[PDB]
Amino acid sequence: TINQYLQQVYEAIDSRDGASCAELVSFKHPHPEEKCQQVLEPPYDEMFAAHLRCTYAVGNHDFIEAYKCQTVIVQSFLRAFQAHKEENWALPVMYAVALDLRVFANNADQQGDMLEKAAELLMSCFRVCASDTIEDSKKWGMLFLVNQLFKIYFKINKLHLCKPLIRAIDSSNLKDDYSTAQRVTYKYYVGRKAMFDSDFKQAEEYLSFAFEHCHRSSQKNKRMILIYLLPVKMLLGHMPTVELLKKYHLMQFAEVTRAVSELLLHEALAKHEAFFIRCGIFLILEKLKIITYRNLFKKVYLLLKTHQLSLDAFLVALKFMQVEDVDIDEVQCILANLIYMGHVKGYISHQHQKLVVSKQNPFPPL
Amino acid sequence: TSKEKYRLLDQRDRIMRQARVTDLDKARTFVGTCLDMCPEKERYMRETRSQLSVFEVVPGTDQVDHAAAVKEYSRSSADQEEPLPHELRPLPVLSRTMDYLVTQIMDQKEGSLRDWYDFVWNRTRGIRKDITQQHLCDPLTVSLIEKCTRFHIHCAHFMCEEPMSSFDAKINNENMTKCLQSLKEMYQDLRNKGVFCASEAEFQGYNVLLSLNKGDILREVQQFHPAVRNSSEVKFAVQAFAALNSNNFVRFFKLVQSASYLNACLLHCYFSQIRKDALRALNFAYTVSTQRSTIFPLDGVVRMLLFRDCEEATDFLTCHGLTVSDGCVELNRSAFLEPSKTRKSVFITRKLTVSVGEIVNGGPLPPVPRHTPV
Amino acid sequence: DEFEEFPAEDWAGLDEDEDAHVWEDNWDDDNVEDDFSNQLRAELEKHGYKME
Amino acid sequence: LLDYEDYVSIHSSGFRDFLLKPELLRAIVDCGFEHPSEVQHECIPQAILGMDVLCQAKSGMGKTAVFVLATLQQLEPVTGQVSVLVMCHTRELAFQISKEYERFSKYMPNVKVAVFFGGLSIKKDEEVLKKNCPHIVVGTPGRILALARNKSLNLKHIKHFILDECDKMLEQLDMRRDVQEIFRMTPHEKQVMMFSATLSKEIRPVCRKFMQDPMEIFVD
Ligand SMILES: Nc1ncnc2c1ncn2[C@@H]1O[C@H](COP(=O)(O)OP(=O)(O)NP(=O)(O)O)[C@@H](O)[C@H]1O
Repeated sequence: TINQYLQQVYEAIDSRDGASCAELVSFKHPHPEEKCQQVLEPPYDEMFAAHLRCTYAVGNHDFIEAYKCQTVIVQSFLRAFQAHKEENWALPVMYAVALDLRVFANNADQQGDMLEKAAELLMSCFRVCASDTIEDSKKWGMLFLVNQLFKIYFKINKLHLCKPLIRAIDSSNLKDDYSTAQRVTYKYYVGRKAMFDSDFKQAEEYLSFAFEHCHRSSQKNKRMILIYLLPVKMLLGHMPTVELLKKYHLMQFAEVTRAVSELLLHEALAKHEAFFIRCGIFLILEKLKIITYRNLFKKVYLLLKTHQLSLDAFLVALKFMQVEDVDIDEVQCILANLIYMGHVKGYISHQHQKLVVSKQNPFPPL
Repeated sequence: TSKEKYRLLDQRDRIMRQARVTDLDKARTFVGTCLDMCPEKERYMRETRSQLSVFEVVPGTDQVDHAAAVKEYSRSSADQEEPLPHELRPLPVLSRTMDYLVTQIMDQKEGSLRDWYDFVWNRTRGIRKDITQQHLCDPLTVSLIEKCTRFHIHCAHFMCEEPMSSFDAKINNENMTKCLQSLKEMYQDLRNKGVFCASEAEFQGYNVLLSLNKGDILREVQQFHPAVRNSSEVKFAVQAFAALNSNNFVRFFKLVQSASYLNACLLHCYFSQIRKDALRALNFAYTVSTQRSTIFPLDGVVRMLLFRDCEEATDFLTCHGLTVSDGCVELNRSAFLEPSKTRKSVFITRKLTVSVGEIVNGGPLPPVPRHTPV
Repeated sequence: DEFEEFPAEDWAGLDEDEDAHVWEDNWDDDNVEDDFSNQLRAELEKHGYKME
Repeated sequence: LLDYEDYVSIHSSGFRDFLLKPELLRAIVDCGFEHPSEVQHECIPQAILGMDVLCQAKSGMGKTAVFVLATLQQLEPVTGQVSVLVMCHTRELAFQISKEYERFSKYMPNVKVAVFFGGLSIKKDEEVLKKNCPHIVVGTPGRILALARNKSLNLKHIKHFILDECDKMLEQLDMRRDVQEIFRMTPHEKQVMMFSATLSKEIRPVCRKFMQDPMEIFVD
């Protein structure tokens, strides 16, 4: 019972195995102050007494009160984490506690200021692991302490704090040698901001790294990276298949992948517009106006089939689409945008009001 | 004289400051009780040391105008924590302080503009910093912060050809960003309590119009309240935002003419960026190669790019490498080099039917307030 | 929208799966005779601009 | 006819969402201290991590606001131990820093600030230190030598080491040897700051020798 548990703490402390002590302090097991204080070192004396207090507060359903006990645990662990001079047996113990505090912030929100007060100490756990300066180093769990701040600061939406946290990890020697669960969770988040910074190519290498190495057993984590890849893909022009969307049972993009393949887009957009202002999606997903414009150019080019095409016909093809007040200056403006961005070759002549497209390679493939 | 009274009641202010000696919530923010428009101290202090506001003085010079002579800011690392009841005035006096500024000084009868901007600017920063210090949460004073916001948005166009000793537009833009940010921190905490606004989407449109070059503002458009997301001012703002990033200038300058007056000068903040991208795109578009040039007419470029006459368009068009001849411009790929003083574009200032103070008020002016400071 | 943690800390190169040819590009072809390109033909053949 | 042949990101965030303590969120606005410049906006998120900066700008921008609002945030209360050392070699600026430390610690009773400026001998500073032990020591380099050599100041728990106006510190000889000697009794893990009003080309390589992975702000 409690004495067998405490003898397990004694064996975990004396044999310095951090995986076993991380397993005993977690809630993954089935598994107050004087019994923990009569035998342990004074940071570990407060540590496991507050672990027992957190277990009793879970059993009381007092999730506000459990959070401050689970603050006393990690402050005592940080004081014990100071006490090991150039040694890192206690580094798997941190994954047992700093993963917990995030969700123990969330329940303390229910019964976000409390997410904030949880979010200011995990900064200091990053400070301690970033202070030490390879096989005995204390920096192996640094990137775990950036993937617990990133799962707080997108639930409050603060972005300006997290541009030395990217700079600390990205300028490091051991950044390509972390654990493979955390190095692919992180590579999503810095990819995700790279969608919102109009720097899509930086997000192209990362989330495709996040999609390809995601595990089979958790389909939801595959689905979320699929959701956030689908704006940055098909702006590049990846153009998914029906079988992918049927396999992940996510079929709302598919009609859009009809309308982006060749107004249809506005009707299919406003039919389910409440999904695309739910995950930060619609104002990203409107920017394929300029590639669906090239696909409508392909539809006019394949149906009229000569080199020089008059602009009145593309004006007619947009007057079918019928959104808001299209004229002849708007047509030639967005055609000039297509012709310098690189999607459409040729030149615009104003003397005859005809567009010449390229003869041997008409619209270059992306 | 005023000097001996200055020394006597400065001495009383000092020994009253020695009569007080600190926790998070035990010391309440302590609303002050001073009623007049410029304490009782500061007018005499500025009278002896010749720091006189050049508009509001008695016109025989010498005597400070005791009925009206408004305060200046002075960030000075003031070791005094901004006095006690005095120098910080309670909430009904703030509305009168803004009301006297919309009533008479922003309709300036005679005088220069350099002293006029400093006179109205350094005051409106004083009301802003004092409502910041005072810690008041009311729907009335956030409208006054929006009044200083509309004043800053109006002065972002009204003085642009003024000298660099007078305006220096960067610190004005850095102030006007913090104005609308004080609006956002005010109204998030106000909407979380459950108090809505009559004109929320107007300055949310001002916020979206202030940050087109910042790409994150797209995501900010997601987490609005759907009433203010579906409002017409924010829907003008998003359609204005989808003309930079897709680089559509014809639609952009069609949305200038259909805009309000105060939106048009925020569209004049991005004045030289749009036609730089437009003259890059049209020169790349209309040229078959890099060794010959094609004729573009002047009527098309003054129709598309909002240029109010031929002379401003031709000045912009020869100060970029191209050459204007008769009624045509020779668009050339090779001679387009990136190398100007900004101006007053008349199509914004013709969209103001009301007078200047009635622009800042956004409606009917109150009657002139009369006060007797004794 | 919460990105949940993975079940195990480490795995091999065979444990996860790809789906092979899903990020695929064959759509840039010259297939004219689809029905949505019929209506886009027909209104373009109602304004009297006619070509094969 | 003829065939075809083949920006600025201005600052946003206010002082509410840099993400400070409430004790530093009430006292930051009771002075009316508002509208951040780009120096605080680009320096404080990195300075709360424990990283190392070498920023410079002109007067009137708030360098001192940066190295109080970072270092009071990082300071845990230690029972009678010295953790912050600031050397600046100028007599008036020491009094400004020691007054504004008390201004910005409007809440904090446990944070005690003492300043050891110069001209008031050696034994008076030792009597000040023995009568009460402050957390924070501010003083001129030449005085804190003779305070450090005589085994009276415990310098083995220095966590933060802030230098202000280092341009006139390191343009003069026989004081860089003072800085190299006061550097050695500090522990190997610490945070070192650096602030100046002016910088040059001949001073750039030595200023990076006190810090690991530095970062640059230059107004230019
Ligand atoms: N954003 C701000 N708003 C209001 N007051 C400020 C702000 N920033 C700084 N101050 C005040 O302005 C005073 C002047 O500080 P400042 O001149 O910026 O120091 P400094 O730049 O280090 N001088 P120098 O060493 O010559 O460069 C400070 O002591 C603060 O009280």
